[PDB]
Amino acid sequence: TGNIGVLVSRVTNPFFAGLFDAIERELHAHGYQVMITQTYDDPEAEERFLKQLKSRELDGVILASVEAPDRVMAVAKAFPGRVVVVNADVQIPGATSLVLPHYQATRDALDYLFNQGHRRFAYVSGGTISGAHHGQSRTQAFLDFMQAHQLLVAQDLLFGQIHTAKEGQAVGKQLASLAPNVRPDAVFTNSDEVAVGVIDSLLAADVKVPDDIAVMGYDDQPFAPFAKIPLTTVHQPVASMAAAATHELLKGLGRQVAQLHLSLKIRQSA
Amino acid sequence: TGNIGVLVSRVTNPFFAGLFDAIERELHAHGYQVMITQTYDDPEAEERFLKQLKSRELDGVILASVEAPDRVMAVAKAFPGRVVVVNADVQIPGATSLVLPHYQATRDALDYLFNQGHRRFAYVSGGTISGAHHGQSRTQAFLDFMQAHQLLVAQDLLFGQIHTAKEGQAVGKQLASLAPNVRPDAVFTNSDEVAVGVIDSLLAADVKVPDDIAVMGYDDQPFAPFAKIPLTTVHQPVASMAAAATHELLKGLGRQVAQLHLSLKIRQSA
Ligand SMILES: OC[C@H]1O[C@H](O)[C@H](O)[C@@H](O)[C@@H]1O
Ligand SMILES: OC[C@H]1O[C@H](O)[C@H](O)[C@@H](O)[C@@H]1O
Ligand code: NA
Ligand code: NA
Repeated sequence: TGNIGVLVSRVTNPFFAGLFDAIERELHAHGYQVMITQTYDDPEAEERFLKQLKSRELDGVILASVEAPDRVMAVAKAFPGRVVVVNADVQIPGATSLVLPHYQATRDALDYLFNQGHRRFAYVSGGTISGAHHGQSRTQAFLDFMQAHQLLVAQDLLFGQIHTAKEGQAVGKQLASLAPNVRPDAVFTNSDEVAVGVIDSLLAADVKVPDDIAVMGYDDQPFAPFAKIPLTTVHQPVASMAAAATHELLKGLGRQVAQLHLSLKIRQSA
Repeated sequence: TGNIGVLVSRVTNPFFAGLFDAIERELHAHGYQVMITQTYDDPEAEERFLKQLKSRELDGVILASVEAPDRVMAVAKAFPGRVVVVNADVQIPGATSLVLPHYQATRDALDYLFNQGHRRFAYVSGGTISGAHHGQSRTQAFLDFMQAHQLLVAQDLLFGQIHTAKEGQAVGKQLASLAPNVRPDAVFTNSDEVAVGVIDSLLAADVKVPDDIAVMGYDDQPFAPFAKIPLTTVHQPVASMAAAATHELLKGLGRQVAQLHLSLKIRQSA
């Protein structure tokens, strides 16, 4: 039982830190040493990481972020059993791949919001909304939801490449600046980090959350229940997906014998 | 420019995630691939990590946590220039070692608290307070502070091996249960994660923060300003220490030519 690598976009995303920790504690119990690398969505960083498996510095890898599916596929095909993909919204031929139903969860969270009476929506993504991006199952869910309710998408309430709390503060400060009649009723943040920042800037401006603007998180990160306005959010089953990924890897490695729900978490912010 | 390892106790500690990120972005700019491993304070995990340098799978290492100084020293002496230690409250012969003045910062934060009128103190540590532990410069500062003001240490208000928000919730629930006359006036948490959990349980019990119990954080983690009661805390200079550590490593590697304050951050919780 040797070295395993985990690949994520950003370790300071508490979702990824928590996924890594759950994977690492189980793999460690099985005798492996686990290391994490972050890409910041750079395909070159993904390539470089995969060279560690190609050169057999690692026995196996778990990818929780994917930039170049075709590159990952070629590695997986060359290293059968040694590449596992988890929660990257992609199935990679040659790699056991776990996909969670983010389109469904996003539609369900948006329906929740519509059912509370919200009609003017702001939508935030970590990707560039106009092109292919991380989180596009969610962007499609958003567009399908708006179409299903014949709601006009306001382009001025779409925010792309927003990842951190500090970026969310800037979004929230802009939304708080808006006249009541053009301000959104609700913000779909795609991230609890972003949500905390959005909410902080709204409250700084005496904008009421949720009464003036409801804020929907994503992930149910550790701080979510502890936030100033405890976050309503989409809960990802971090421990369960970690256990699943870990088992798939250990099975592929020949270590283990053969033998995941998103949920809406309602608190105060929406 | 090759592979660098970073060693920390726990990646889900936002202090460590943030330190890693700052190191990694600078090293990445210099052409290195950086990986992080966590120990959960297990000396065997530290040993295993150091084998990666001994076997030259890594070019260099940065340790932000140390379990067995003498073991780290032997490696550093065998691999001159390749082992850097940062913020581990230890100087390791053979490794450039950066120490921050946590005893001073702790005395200063406690003096702050005494000056606000607090007299009955609870003290929380991530270590086992009775023996040698991570954070003992801080424990000594606490005991010296109490002695300097002739304050009796209440053993029942000392909490060891407390690391996470969930553990802090349990501490806070116990403190909130206390009759006003035996309840502390102030809690020194040693961690912003712990502080958020303590405060949440106090507020759940209608204990006022800071009026009934003041809560002092440690680190100034990303969520600190965003907490329900924004944290008064000891700010660690994450970006500066990362840059320093990175430079010391790159100098030792022959890549770079030759060429840190803690501060009290006052917000609302104390
Ligand atoms: O934390 C926000 C998001 O970050 C990453 O994109 C993860 O892959 C996604 O699952 C998570 O929702
Ligand atoms: O996050 C709480 C503490 O965790 C670790 O012990 C770090 O070494 C220390 O610097 C930090 O204050
Ligand atoms: Na409203
Ligand atoms: Na008081």
